[PDB]
Amino acid sequence: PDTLVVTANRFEQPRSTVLAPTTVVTRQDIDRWQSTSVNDVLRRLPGVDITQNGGSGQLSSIFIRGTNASHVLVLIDGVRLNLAGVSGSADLSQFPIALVQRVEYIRGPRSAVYGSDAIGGVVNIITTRDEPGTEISAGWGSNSYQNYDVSTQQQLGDKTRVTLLGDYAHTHGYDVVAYGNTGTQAQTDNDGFLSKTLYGALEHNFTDAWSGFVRGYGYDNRTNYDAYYSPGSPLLDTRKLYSQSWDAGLRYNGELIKSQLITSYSHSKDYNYDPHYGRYDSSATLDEMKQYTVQWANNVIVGHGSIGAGVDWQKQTTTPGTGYVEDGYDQRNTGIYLTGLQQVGDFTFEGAARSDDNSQFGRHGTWQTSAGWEFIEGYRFIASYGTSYKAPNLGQLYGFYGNPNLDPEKSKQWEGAFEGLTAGVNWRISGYRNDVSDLIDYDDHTLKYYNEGKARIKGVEATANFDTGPLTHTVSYDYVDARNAITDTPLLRRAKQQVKYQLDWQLYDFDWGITYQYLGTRYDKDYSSYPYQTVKMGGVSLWDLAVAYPVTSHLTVRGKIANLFDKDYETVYGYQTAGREYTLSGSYTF
Amino acid sequence: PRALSRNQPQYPARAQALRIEGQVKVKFDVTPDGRVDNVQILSAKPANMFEREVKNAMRRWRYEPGKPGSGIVVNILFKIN
Ligand code: CNC
Ligand SMILES: CCCCCCCCCCCC[N+](C)(C)[O-]
Ligand SMILES: CCCCCCCC
Ligand SMILES: CCCCCCCC
Ligand SMILES: CCCCCCCC
Ligand SMILES: CCCCCC
Ligand SMILES: CCCCCC
Ligand SMILES: [Ca+2]
Ligand SMILES: [Ca+2]
Repeated sequence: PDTLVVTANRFEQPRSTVLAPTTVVTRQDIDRWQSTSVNDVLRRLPGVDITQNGGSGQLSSIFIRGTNASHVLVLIDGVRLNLAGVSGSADLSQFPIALVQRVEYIRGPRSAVYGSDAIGGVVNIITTRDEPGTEISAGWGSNSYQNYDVSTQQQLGDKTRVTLLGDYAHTHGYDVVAYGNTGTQAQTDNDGFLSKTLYGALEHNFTDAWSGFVRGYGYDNRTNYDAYYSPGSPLLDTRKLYSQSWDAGLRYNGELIKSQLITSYSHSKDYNYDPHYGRYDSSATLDEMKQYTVQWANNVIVGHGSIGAGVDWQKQTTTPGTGYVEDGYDQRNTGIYLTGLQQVGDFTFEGAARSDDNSQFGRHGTWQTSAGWEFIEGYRFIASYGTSYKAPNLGQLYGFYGNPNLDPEKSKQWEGAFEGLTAGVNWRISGYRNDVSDLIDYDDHTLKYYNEGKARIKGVEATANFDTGPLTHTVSYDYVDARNAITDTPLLRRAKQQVKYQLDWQLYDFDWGITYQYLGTRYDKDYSSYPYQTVKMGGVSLWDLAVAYPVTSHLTVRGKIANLFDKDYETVYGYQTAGREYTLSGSYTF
Repeated sequence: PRALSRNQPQYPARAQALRIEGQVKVKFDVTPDGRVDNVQILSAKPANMFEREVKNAMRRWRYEPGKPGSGIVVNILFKIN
């Protein structure tokens, strides 16, 4: 027999979340799946429930393990994505898929190591890869979809690398309808999305241990949607989002110690306006944020694991009218954290604690722990507990919609999980509970935010992967019971059940993938008449089919059918979904 | 059978974080067109750690067209320097 030897890459820093439920998506997954949006990626993953106010480019919401849309912490290379809105919820419809080289995703009690406000989970979008070469890619699909992309990563000297990327994506989209939300008259226009991106990075090794980088990118997204129509008034119908980020950093990477010092600046401008009155007219809105972050992180290998510690500083400043705060705001935060990981015999322990000092809310601490036992070779029980803490955004206190006495949301959370490897099947099953105090909601009647008591979430997460000959199977099952504990009423837009099933195989050099998804029972609010009633949407099954063929060593052609049975359904009541959609693409590599 | 490209398995994140080494021994077949086939895992140290990364990688392994074989065996060692 030949022996292959795999040596751990020292330039990889794995996180201390080895005990947490986590998923990584690589660029090989994304390429294969032929994803045109970040939502198409996250919807595949366990614990994740995505809704969307239409299709490409329209608002999407992410409910991790029954928690609210603002309870997911979204990071770009370890730093919070600019989020200026009063809702406090990330819209990942606007983040360009062409920048995504990896996704790192965690859920449950351990998530808040990345920031105390990750009540549900953390989504970390990594924009950097190590993949020398050039790729030119192009694609066309339903609803006049078109994409053109070039990216390259090249040696600029012997210890210096440069990465460049440009992407253009356009669709005409379809009519989202927005039933019950369009006031006096429906807008039967197709609601499209145009996204242009640019990215550059420069990395340099000063020695084998010491490296430096500087990076910059931005995108410009224009989205059409449908809105409240009153004759003789502005109809705010279109969104123009501009974003740019600039990062610089120094890393020490030794055998036992690793340290990074990173400085980040992001500037976002989010306009909603009526094209007929214009984008600077008094009728337009602008959410604009400048966010400055400095992180200093350190990790020391200690035995069978490590200890990590670091400090961070963030400042956010928003312009007048952002979050409907008349004059904008300034918010500053200083954080310190400690993490630990150690395998001792058949036991593994992991632990993190963080404290944050906020210019508005003062000082708050959170912490989490996991203890694991491998009680039979290959089989583990892992228990875990943590807290989390999320302060209202200053909009929810001080703007038009605000309530200056809003209290922070606090979460206690536990999980018990078994994992195993049994006859070629890697499986995991866990049950989890999340009690979130002082749950924040928006009141339609009074047009203000309030604390609405406590939420109680109980759930089950089950995963299995296994291979049957030429076929690879990736399966998850989620059950979530998310209720307001005071009224025992189910929280809205969360599916009670989901099933996700990926099936991959190659035959005759064609690489095929089938994606099945079951979206269970969901409640939503009907806005077409006041008082606003709750509707229940039934479960639905959706199918996608994708194929890839390497025409030559440099050229691959790909084709996709999304929603293969053209099933009608909605994740938000009133907002139409695409129906059956075709995509053809090509990638030429060198 | 002779190997033409054997893409390297990734080091599992949990194993690198806990400073764990080990190995996996694999047995498989070699089709006429140089496809790798009928992959089984014969042994793995420690159990439930390195298997999935090996199986994934092996999808991409290509051999010489065309001399097939039956139980071709490869031992894969995972080391941290
Ligand atoms: C209620 C509501 C709604 N909103 Co507002 C309206 N009008 N909204 C509001 C209120 C707050 C809701 C809240 N914080 O709970 C209110 C009045 C503050 C608000 C504000 C805004 N909204 C806005 C818009 C345009 C929209 N809103 C809708 C979501 C339009 C909704 C239409 C609809 N029927 O869904 C809507 C009627 C219902 C939300 C709901 O019931 N969620 C229930 C909940 C369980 O689900 P969820 O997915 O977690 O909802 C979250 C988001 O909707 C978020 N959110 C609400 N609006 C936006 C807008 C954006 C851009 C983002 C990123 C998030 C939000 O708030 C919730 C998080 O708590 C929208 C689809 C309506 C529409 N059809 O025209 C539309 C988005 C169009 C698009 N695809 O980009 C504003 C940009 C209006 C403006 N020009 O200023 C503004 C931006 C807020 C921000 N960036 O955070
Ligand atoms: C910047 C301070 C970081 C906190 C880490 C505290 C433990 C460090 C102790 C040094 C241990 C020696 N060794 C062998 C593991 O490198
Ligand atoms: C459930 C324990 C038996 C599984 C043995 C299969 C060996 C591959
Ligand atoms: C191997 C031939 C591919 C056909 C699969 C389509 C099934 C939905
Ligand atoms: C929900 C708007 C109703 C109009 C016709 C429905 C066709 C699916
Ligand atoms: C060199 C660009 C980085 C930005 C630092 C605030
Ligand atoms: C396969 C489990 C989903 C069942 C729907 C009630
Ligand atoms: Ca429309
Ligand atoms: Ca429209």
